[PDB]
Amino acid sequence: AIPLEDIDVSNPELFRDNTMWGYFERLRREDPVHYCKDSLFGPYWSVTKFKDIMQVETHPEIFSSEGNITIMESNAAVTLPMFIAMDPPKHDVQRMAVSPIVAPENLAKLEGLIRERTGRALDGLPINETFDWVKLVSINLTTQMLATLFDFPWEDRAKLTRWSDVATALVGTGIIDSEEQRMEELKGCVQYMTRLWNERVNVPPGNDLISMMAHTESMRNMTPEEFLGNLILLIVGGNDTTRNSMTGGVLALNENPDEYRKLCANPALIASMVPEIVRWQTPLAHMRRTALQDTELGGKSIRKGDKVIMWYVSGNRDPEAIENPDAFIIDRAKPRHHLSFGFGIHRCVGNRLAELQLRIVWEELLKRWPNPGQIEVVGAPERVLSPFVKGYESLPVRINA
Ligand code: HEM
Ligand SMILES: CCCCCCCCO
Repeated sequence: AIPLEDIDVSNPELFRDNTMWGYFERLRREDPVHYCKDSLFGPYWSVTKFKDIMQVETHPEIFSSEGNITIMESNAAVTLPMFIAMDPPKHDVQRMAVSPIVAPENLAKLEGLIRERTGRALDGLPINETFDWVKLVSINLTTQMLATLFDFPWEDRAKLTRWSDVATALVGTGIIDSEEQRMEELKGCVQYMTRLWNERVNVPPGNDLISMMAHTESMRNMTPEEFLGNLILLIVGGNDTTRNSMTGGVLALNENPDEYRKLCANPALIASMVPEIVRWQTPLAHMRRTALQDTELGGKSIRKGDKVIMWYVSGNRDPEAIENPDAFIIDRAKPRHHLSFGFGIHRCVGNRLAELQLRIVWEELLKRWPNPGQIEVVGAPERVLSPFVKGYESLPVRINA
C-alpha cells in the first residue's frame, strides 16, 4: 500500500503487532537492499535476503561492527565498548577469553545442573490453571543459567533479568522512562560486578566469566564503561535470546498442531525441532554494520559512514535459502541452515549452550506431559516493542493433565 521509498521496517510497533513480516516480504521481492531516509533511528540500509546478509557478515573489513551493532542511536548502553561491537584484532582476543565458559567440556558438566533445575521448575507449575509461561519457565530457567555463567549470588538472580531488560528497552515501554534512568540502573550493574571482580582478580581464576575476564591481560585495565559494555553483552546474550526461544517454541507448537502431533509421536525430533524454534523465533531480529568505505551490495551504492542493517528476521524467511520458509517444520533435513546465531567471526559463541537449555526443557516437558495439546496457549502473547529484541513479555499457558 505505502510507496516503496517510504517503507520503514524498523518501526517498533510493527514488531509488537506482529505485522513487520509483510513489509520484509515486499522488500525481498521488489528492493532487497533498500535505503530508508526517515525512521525513529535516522537513515539506514535494509539487507533482507539470506545471500546478501551472508555477504555483509563475511566482509567485516568493509562492514565494521566498531561503534554499535544495533539500529538504535539514542540508547547510551549499545554505544558502550563491547567485543560484539569491535573489529579484529581486539574482537578476536576478547571472544577467545569468553569462549571457554560455553566450550563442550563445560557443557557436559552443565547438562546435569540444567536438567535438575528444569525438572524442579516444571514440577512447580500449576495444572489445569492459567499461568504466565514467561515468568514461571522462560525468565526462571534462563536467569538460573546466567547466574551460574557469572557465579552470581543466587539470592540476587532477578537483578540479571532487570539489567538485561534495561539494556535493550525503548524509553517509555514499561522498563525505563529516560536514558538517565537507563544509565542509573546500569551503574548499579557495574558496581555489583566490580565487587565480584575485586574478589576474583588476584586469586586463581574460577570457571565463571568475571574470573576469565579479570585474568585476560588485554581486559585487565578496562574502564567501567568497557567492563559494563561486555557485561550487558554477556547478560543480554546469556538470558534474553534463550528466554524468547523457550517461550517461542510453545507458541509455534500451538499455532501448528500437526507438528505438536509429530513431536509427541517421536520425541527424538527435539534434535531437529530446537534449531527450527530458533529460526522461527529469530530472537534478535537484526544486527547493524557501518560502511568504512564506499561499496556495492546487491547493485546499490552504500556510502562511507552509512548504517547497514542485516534483518535476520527477513533472511530466515527467504525462500531462495530455505524451502517453505513460512512453515514451522520440526523435521527439516538441514534445520541449522538459518541466521539466528549470525555467521562469520561474530557467530554466537553461546549457541551450543542455548540449544542445550532448549533440548532439556522439551525433553523434561514431554516426560511429564507427552500427549499433543497438553501444553496449551489460552491467551494472546504480549510482544516486546523493539526492532532488535523479538520476544514476549507474557504468554498465558494452561497444562491440561
Ligand atoms: C537463542 C539464543 C541466541 C541467539 C539467537 C543469539 C544470537 C546471537 C547473534 C545474532 C549474535 C551476533 C552474530 C553476528 O553478528 O554475526 C550473537 C553473538 C553473541 N552471542 Fe549469542 N545468541 C544466543 C544465545 C547466546 C548465549 C546463551 C550466549 C551466552 C553467553 C551468547 C553470547 C553471545 C556473545 C558473547 C556474542 C558476541 C560474539 C562476538 O562478537 O564474537 N549468545 N548471538
Ligand atoms: C546492547 C546489549 C547487547 C546487544 C547484543 C546482544 C547479542 C547477544 O546474542
